[PDB]
Amino acid sequence: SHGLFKKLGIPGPTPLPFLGNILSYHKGFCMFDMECHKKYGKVWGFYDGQQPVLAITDPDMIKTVLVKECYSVFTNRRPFGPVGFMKSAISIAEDEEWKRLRSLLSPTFTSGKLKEMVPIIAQYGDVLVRNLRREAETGKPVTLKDVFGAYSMDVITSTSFGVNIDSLNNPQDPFVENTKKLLRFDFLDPFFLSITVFPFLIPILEVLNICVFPREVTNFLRKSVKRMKESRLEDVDFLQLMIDSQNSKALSDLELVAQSIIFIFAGYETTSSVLSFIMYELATHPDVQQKLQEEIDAVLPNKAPPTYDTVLQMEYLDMVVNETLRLFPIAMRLERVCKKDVEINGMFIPKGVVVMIPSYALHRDPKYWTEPEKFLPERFSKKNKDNIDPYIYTPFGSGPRNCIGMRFALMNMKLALIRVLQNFSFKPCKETQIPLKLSLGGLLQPEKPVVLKVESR
Amino acid sequence: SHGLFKKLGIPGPTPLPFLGNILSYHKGFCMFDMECHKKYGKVWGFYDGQQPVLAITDPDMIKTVLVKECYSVFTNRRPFGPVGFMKSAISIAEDEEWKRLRSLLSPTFTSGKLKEMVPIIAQYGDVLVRNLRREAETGKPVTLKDVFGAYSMDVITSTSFGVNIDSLNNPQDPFVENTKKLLRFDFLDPFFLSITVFPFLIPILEVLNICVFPREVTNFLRKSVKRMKESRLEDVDFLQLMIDSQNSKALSDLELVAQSIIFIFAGYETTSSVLSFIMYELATHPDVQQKLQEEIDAVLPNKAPPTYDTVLQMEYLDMVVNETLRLFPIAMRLERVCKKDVEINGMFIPKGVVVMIPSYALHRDPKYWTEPEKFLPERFSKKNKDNIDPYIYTPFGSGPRNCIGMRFALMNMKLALIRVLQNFSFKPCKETQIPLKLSLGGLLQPEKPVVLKVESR
Ligand code: HEM
Ligand code: HEM
Repeated sequence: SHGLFKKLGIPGPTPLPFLGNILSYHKGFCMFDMECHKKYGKVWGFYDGQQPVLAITDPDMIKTVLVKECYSVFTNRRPFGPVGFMKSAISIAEDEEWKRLRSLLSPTFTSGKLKEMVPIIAQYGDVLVRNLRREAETGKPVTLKDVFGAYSMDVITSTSFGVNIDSLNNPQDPFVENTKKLLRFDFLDPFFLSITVFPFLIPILEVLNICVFPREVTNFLRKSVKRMKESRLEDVDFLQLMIDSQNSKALSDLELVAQSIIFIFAGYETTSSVLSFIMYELATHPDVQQKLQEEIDAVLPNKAPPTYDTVLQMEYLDMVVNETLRLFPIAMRLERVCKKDVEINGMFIPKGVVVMIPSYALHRDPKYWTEPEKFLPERFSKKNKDNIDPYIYTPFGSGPRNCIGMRFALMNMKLALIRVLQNFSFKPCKETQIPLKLSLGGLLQPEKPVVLKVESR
Repeated sequence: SHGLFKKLGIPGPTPLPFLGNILSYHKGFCMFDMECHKKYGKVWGFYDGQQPVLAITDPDMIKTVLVKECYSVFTNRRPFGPVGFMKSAISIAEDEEWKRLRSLLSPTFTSGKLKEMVPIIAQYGDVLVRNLRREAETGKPVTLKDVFGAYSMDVITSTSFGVNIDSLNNPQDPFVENTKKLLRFDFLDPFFLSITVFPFLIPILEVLNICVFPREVTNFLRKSVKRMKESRLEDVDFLQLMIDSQNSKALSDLELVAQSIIFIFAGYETTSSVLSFIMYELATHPDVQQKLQEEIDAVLPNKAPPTYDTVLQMEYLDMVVNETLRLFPIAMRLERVCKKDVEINGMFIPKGVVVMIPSYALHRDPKYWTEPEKFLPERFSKKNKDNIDPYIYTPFGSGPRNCIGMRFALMNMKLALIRVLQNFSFKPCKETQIPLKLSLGGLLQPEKPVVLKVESR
């Protein structure tokens, strides 16, 4: 397998027996992709164990992969380990099963449904603010991941199940204790590297019902969901939307639970992390934070509560969120498996190769962005935004298999930022890491938790 | 596991995850051991996958391992893969099972038994000579491994089973076709490297009856042996010695067959290879070849047939054989597993570590041998031989688990050399590789087969 890119005349780091190139992950995924881009140019290939991965950076080729040939050739992501029934989660499902699930779930994420969820989201912005004020009146530095983590979970439990908890102050509530375990996978941890080198072990793990999603958590949520369903049946959240959908091919009961679980997984740590990065940037660029506070006060005088429509009115807020996601595209990479031999944009790609789009590297490419390391919201101004290629800037992916939750996530984050910035200004501590450094693990996160001073307005 | 030698303050090449140091075998075992000895000194540690291996070179420590603490601590070699019933072969057996087998088999290899086998061995020296003469009368270069391979097999089939074949001229005889498959393992081949990196797969292979000894061969020999046994029962070879032994704890029928098979394995390619190296050295040092021919003619005038006692009379023959085995110790390394935490000669060795004695590296160590790359039989002269440390010079190992076949092998080789040198002189071709280069694989063998001109005396 390790002779593939050599045979195709594609450059890339020379692989080692068994390992491929995984030893080059010692400084994390993003540094690897940046260094490869710099060394090899527009396309390169490497090996995750024995799995060939072809990295592409030409926006035309990216469009072909993510959009034009999504259904025919590049439909699925790569398998990553033993998943049991979570096989049915839309992010893991393949081919026609995926296409069916995306159809069934698409109406659930429309703006019309989002707009109806906003009062629920807004409520926990109030909770977030009350909790923040408690920490602002006692001038103690605040750990963002903790406070935005609780916010993220509060929005999840209410908008997905109508479970209303102040999780920051109720950490040992059984529901919170279980859902909080649905964190992102670290694909550079020993287990996932071992599976990468020994992928032939995954069926053995599956037959023994060993799953990368914690069984006690999925068991808890399966029986919780069944309780909720039959209390509702009979006598605004994602559960009810899905319950209504299978009220017709329609969603299996097991499929329903898989989606409830994956939505938590998809939105919990992702939202929290992006909010922490945004607040870090605002704290370290006071002028941006002030300008944003000025916009919010203009659109919503007298600390008026945010609404769906007023959120969409805030252009500078949009610019700040988009520029943070340029710097910190937490997915790092996008991937699709090539399901058949194809030739796209003049290049032959063999069946079975994983095609990868290195979002982080492209987001920080000097050839596409002036001073790419700098936080500059004007990049996304109404004037400049037309000049941004949607296949270079891909924090939510692109095409039919992009982030189905993108509108919700953006609304969720913006509602939080508005409420928080109406009430507080955030400033650096001396224990604030400046400049922020990224972890060298398999997740895009700060090396040390972001800690900030919170001051009442 | 990879932090062990670091923790003990023992030097050695820094291992890679999963692989340990096996990528350093790319130029073979012997080059690796030479380079480590040079770089790290008297002791060093490395990792075969996750298995720690401690290399030692102090003759006092070597004596402790191979002799003093053989029974208590360093009894067994390391496991190497799926072996099925060949588990019972004496070279593979462990602990009390080994100790029992060595006891049962020891009387079989006494000089008294050897002396009785010599007329049988001698017969195939005559066959070897007749076959060589056929190739000498038609001045075609001879490939040593082919001619000494056939000799080695002829001696094996007759001295182990009383099966009398001219294998050179009967290659498609079913017995020869099967026994010829019992070649030495190449532990650097893809299968054995894979097992080294994935040793957790060996039990899976065992439960499926996948064995590194070819099943069709062992099946053939098992049923051949059973035929022979019951033709002999009722109505001088190793089989009869073993048959007599179980005529008493006594050797199982399955144990008996395991030994018959392992003796072929142990003696077939080993004898052939050493004979080829010796003839290479004689051909490239005509003065040595002549002196040896002079000794043989003195001891056995008029091409007198060699006998057990006249062979032992030939001191220069002994020197030539011993010096070739110094240059080419085909086992390369000796190994023992440490079965309990011990401290020997001031050094702590943890349970489970493989202790390795790098025979090849010590045989070519400039600090023990003047001009170690040169073929100099006088090293082993009656005068100089006292100065040779038996823990530095170890072509047949040392101690209670040394080569049980050593006397036989030496007699076998000497009888062949005598008969051959009485009749022929061996000279280089232009297709003779000079200087000889060694293979970079996992076996100590010439890079290209040794080919020589054979001239009738
Ligand atoms: C700031 C927060 C988030 C970011 C940055 C983000 C980013 C992404 C990215 C990059 C992908 C891969 C798209 C591709 O491969 O082209 C993805 C997929 C997905 N995301 Fe999000 N996401 C976020 C929040 C959410 C939320 C709140 C949900 C709620 C349901 C969600 C649900 C999903 C699902 C289900 C997929 C797989 C879609 C499919 O395979 O059909 N994500 N997300
Ligand atoms: C020139 C030819 C040969 C050489 C260089 C050679 C070398 C060796 C070496 C280095 C060992 C390991 C000793 C140790 O670990 O200390 C060994 C073991 C052994 N050899 Fe030989 N050998 C040769 C021929 C033979 C022959 C003809 C036989 C016939 C039976 C034989 C049978 C064995 C057996 C059974 C063992 C394992 C002993 C035990 O574990 O108790 N070898 N040999």
